[PDB]
Amino acid sequence: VGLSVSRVGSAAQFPGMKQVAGTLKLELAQYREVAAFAQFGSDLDAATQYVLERGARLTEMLKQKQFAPIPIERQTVAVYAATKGFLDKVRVQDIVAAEEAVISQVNPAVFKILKANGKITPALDAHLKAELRKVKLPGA
Amino acid sequence: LVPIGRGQRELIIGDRQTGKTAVAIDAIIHQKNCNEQVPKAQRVYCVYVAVGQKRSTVAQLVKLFTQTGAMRYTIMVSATASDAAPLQFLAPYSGCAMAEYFRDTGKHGLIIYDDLSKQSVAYRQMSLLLRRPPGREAFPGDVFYLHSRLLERAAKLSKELGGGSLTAFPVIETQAGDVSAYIATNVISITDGQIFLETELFYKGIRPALNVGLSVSRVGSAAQFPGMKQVAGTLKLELAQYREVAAFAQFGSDLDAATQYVLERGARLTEMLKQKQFAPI
Amino acid sequence: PIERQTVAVYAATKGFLDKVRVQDIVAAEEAVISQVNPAVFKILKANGKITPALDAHLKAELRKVKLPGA
Amino acid sequence: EILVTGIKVVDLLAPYQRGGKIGLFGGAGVGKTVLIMELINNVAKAHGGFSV
Amino acid sequence: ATDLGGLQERITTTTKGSITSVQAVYVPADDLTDPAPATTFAHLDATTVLSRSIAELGIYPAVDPLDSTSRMLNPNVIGAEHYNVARGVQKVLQDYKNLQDIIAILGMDELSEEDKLTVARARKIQRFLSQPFQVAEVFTGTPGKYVDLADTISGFQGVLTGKYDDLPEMAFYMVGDIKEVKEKADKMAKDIASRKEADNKKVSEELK
Amino acid sequence: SIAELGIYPAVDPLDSTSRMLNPNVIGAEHYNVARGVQKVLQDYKNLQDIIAILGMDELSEEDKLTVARARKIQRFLSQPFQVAEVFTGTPGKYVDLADTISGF
Amino acid sequence: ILGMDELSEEDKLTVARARKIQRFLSQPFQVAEVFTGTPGKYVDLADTISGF
Amino acid sequence: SNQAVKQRIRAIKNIGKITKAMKMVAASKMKNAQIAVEQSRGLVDPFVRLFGDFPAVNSNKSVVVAVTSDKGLCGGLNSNITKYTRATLATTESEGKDVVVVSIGDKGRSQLTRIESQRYQ
Amino acid sequence: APSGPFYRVAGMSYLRYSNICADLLRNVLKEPFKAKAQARQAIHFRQAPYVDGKAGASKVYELENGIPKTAN
Amino acid sequence: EAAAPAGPKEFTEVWNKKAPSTLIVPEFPSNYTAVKAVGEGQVHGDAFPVNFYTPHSILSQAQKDTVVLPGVDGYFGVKASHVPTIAQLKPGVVELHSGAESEKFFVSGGFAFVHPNGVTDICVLEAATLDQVDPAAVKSALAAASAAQPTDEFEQAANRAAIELYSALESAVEAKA
Ligand SMILES: Nc1ncnc2c1ncn2[C@@H]1O[C@H](COP(=O)(O)OP(=O)(O)OP(=O)(O)O)[C@@H](O)[C@H]1O
Ligand SMILES: Nc1ncnc2c1ncn2[C@@H]1O[C@H](COP(=O)(O)OP(=O)(O)O)[C@@H](O)[C@H]1O
Ligand SMILES: [Mg+2]
Ligand SMILES: [Mg+2]
Repeated sequence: VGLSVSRVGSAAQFPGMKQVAGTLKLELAQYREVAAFAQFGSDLDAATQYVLERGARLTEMLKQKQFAPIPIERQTVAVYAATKGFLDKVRVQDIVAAEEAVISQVNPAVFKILKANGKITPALDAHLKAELRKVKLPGA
Repeated sequence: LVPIGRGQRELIIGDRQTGKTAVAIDAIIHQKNCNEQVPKAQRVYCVYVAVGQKRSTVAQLVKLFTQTGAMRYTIMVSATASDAAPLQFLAPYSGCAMAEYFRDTGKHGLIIYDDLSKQSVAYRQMSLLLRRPPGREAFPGDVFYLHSRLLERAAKLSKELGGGSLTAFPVIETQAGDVSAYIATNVISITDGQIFLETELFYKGIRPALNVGLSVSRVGSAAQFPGMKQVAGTLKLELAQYREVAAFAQFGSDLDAATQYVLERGARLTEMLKQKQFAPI
Repeated sequence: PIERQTVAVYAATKGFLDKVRVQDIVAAEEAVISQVNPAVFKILKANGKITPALDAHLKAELRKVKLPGA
Repeated sequence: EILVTGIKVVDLLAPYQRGGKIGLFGGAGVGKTVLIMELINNVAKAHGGFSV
Repeated sequence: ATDLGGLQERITTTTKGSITSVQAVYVPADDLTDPAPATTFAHLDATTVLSRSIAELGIYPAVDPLDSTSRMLNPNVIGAEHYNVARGVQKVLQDYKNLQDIIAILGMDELSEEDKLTVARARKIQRFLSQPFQVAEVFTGTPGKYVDLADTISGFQGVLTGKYDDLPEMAFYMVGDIKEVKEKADKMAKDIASRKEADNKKVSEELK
Repeated sequence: SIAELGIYPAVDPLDSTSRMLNPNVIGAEHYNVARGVQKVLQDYKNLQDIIAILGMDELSEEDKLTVARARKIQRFLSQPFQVAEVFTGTPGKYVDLADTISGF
Repeated sequence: ILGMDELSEEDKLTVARARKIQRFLSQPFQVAEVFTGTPGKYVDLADTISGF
Repeated sequence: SNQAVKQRIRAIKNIGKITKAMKMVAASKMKNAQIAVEQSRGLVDPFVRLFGDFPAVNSNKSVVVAVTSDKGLCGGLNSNITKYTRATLATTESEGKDVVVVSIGDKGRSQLTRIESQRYQ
Repeated sequence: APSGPFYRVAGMSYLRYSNICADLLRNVLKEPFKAKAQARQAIHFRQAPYVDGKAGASKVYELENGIPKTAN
Repeated sequence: EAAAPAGPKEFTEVWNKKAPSTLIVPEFPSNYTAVKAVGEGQVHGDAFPVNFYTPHSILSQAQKDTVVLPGVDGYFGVKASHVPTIAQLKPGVVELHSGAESEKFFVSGGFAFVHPNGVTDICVLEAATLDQVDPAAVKSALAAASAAQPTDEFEQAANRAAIELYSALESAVEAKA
């Protein structure tokens, strides 16, 4: 992420992903600072360890399997499920299954109106927090 | 550690003044001590090929090989630095052809090409003046075939052909330990083993300055003295552990007594393998 | 000029500029060169050398120098 | 046979041979002319023969 | 290699006469793997490699003791105890060379006591290999020192055993032999002890 | 680097690649053991920045366990050869594929 | 690593003046006033020397 | 060779990032251990005004304690007091008294048996 | 044999006695404060007798509930 | 009787005779004390300095008019120029007074020194203030401590120490306001 650029991409993407990818660009950047810092997990500040925990929640959210490309409205909500709360309770080992839980459990008519409008309207933003709360995350 | 069989090609590679000639001279002197205790079919006739050295250095060796008595078994082929570049290019092959007399008639030979690096320098000179186009480090294209057609003449022959052998000890000098250089990588590719001598080990008192990690013998313990082979495995393993315990040995305050058990078990062995020169055992 | 240099280096190695702070020595040896009598510059330029009659006399003329700050 | 030079690092760690070839390596102001003047001063005045 | 070799092979001792040659060899851009220095190495009996990193420490002559080789450094040629002092000095200097990176980033205070004994001994023999030359008196002021061969063997034999662990390092710097590190240490200790009240000027009130 | 540890065959586990490592081809039970071993060995390479200068006391048993899992994995990738019987005195071992999945 | 109130009382205005300079180096541009609304200002050299 | 410096670069680039992490964990440990030193400093001084402070007494038996660190990357702390430990075990010893030497911390035992081997207990 | 208070005649020092009285006080605080003072009750160190100069025995300790109330 | 005058500055001149001079003379805990015991002063009429100290915390270093300390003979009270006393304290309640208000810490047991210069030094281990004791677990341990009957003297010395801490703790939580 630190070396990959797209010099047109400053407002040349999906407006729904642009809500949340600007924050994920910041959370992965502060995690990139302290990743090789806090290789150990012994002696950690209460502020730098939260960046070290959120950044490892976002790394596992971004990886995906080969020959299965995702629609943009279905990867918007999986970044929205990780940029927001909703995933700060699965460790690192469940977030591959935890986003698959979100794609399975969330009512798929938010995908029809995220993709049609193109952005996360505040009406959908209300239903998106509510739909991402009745999911059964495999952290168990 | 790096046992050598009759018929193999063992490269002595190192930097300047690290014991390369001394290892090879000890190999020649020792054959004089073993030729008097074996029958005529077991004797090794050495050939020393001195390419690109001084006549002061070669006259020092002939004085040494006469004081020891190794001259009755040794040929010395000497194309020194004042000689023409075609004479230094041909002297490894001239020496091998003399040493191939013993391989072909059922006896055993030991050819030592001292400064095979200096032969390729003479071959590059001879080839840039013949206007053959240069390659990497201005060497010709066939500087691999220069050395592979020389070194592959060291063979252990079959019993249909007399059963004789020729053992080659090519000596390659590196620059600041850089074995990624063009002629060093060519001869490492050709030879079976490599006796890598190292200049920081030389100044730690470890003489012969053998880098036990990088030194290899392709033939291996297939042609080792038994008895030595029984004791070398625990010598090979304990020095393998003594090397990884190093880069932790700067803290003698921090005793562990399991890692410090081998930190001085291997150091008994490192001090055991030291040896004064011109006295083979 | 070389005589106004060797007086300034005489003023700093012989302790005459000690306890002057490190942030006004550019002002302090400007004061040394300007307040010391010009004749020790002309004697030193001509003799080429700090004679024993002069380093006695130049030590005197460096004691009477208004260094800044004191 | 040894050539005593009067230089501590030379006579100890790499002594010169009386009748041998000596080289002094170094580049661009390390002192291989000051060292060669000292060998002229120390060795050659107590040598007996001719210098070139 | 043949232009150089055809020249260098004439500079020899024969049975009718002798030529003791000393030749300076410039290294281009301080590179020893350059082909004109690297070819000259084979033609020489004694090699004295001068380093820039040693000279910037103020050690003069700037001889790299772990690059300078001779064929006379042989226990059958120079003797047994000369050879052992020489190999003993090179072992202390090589061991300190191996410690340079960890001293650089961790510091002196993290080595073993066995290590920081040899760091202090190799820092002593590094300065003691330096020497004032008689031809450098014109720009240094320090008088030159012709050190005898016996004075440098037994001088360097004392540092390896530990007879002078208590002396400071700078007493070894730019002196002749082991007697002069004891005089320079006494002088060094005295100069931080010699101190006078009201300095005895008598400079004012000098009559005529 | 693997051969200086004495591990033979000196196959680099994090540099050897096959097109057969698709889970569509060898199945997901083999694929996750292979990806898990590469994950646990890349982690140990990331931890040798600390535990090769300090000494495995600053890890609070969190990734102390992944070192001693990966250090056993590095030796378990080593295997005696039938043709290296003539070099080294240990017999050759042929391992079945179902047995090397389960053992790893 | 230590904190805001950790450092000196003399080093708190050295934070306060410098943070006040970092904003004062900012400037609205006359070309950017079409898509940022606020007009741009050409500052003369005599103002920015005396203003800083 | 030209990769030998490329691998040396990335190694030292991580040391300067590891020891920047070890510095900030030591600065966060030092700030919350400083709040316990002053609360422990109080109870010390009613005893040294009730019992005085008599370091150079003619004892016949002593227990000297040099309390050091455990880890040894602290930089001239644990050897500084063993310089002072021998400076007192040569100051008290003028009468032929008994001494038992005790060290707290792993860096104390590893440097007291270097100077004092037999009275270490 | 020894004469003193009830702890001293029972083979218990003052530091063992007065910490027991501090150990038994911390247990009967409020759980906002008992969990705070649970931190200062844990004892974690090790000791080993050193008889010859570097050889020892090592008496590793361990206790989170406070001072060992039993006779050691 | 006073044949060896030791001390902090007297350690200095002997240590400047048997140690290397590059080390400065080491510190002593007396150098970090601003208040001694014998020197005249620090009474101020009514208000004398009292220093409440625990190992983990400092509870008070102000001046008070009186302190009421729970000695092993019973609760005594220290006025300003009280007699110098080294008083072992029971499990009890230390009451530091200055006027209308009073702060009452229940301590676990530990000494209190009134010095010849009026300085009082309470030195306890655990100082539980009376607002934070759990009055339901005082009896749950006292029942088992009255019934545990060991024959080894060590646990009984811990059992006699157990009940007397608890019994003074119920007795100091009942009748207060
Ligand atoms: N085992 C040993 N013990 C002691 N000295 C040794 C040993 N081996 C070599 N030497 C010394 O090392 C010096 C270097 O000569 P060496 O035998 O290294 O030739 P080399 O590497 O071919 O040198 P060159 O750089 O001239 O090619 C010689 O003085 C030799 O006496
Ligand atoms: N033995 C020495 N003592 C002091 N200074 C030296 C010594 N050797 C060299 N130098 C310094 O190094 C400089 C260059 O030395 P020089 O002999 O000119 O080296 P080169 O011939 O290699 O350029 C000299 O001017 C001198 O200042
Ligand atoms: Mg050679
Ligand atoms: Mg020159």
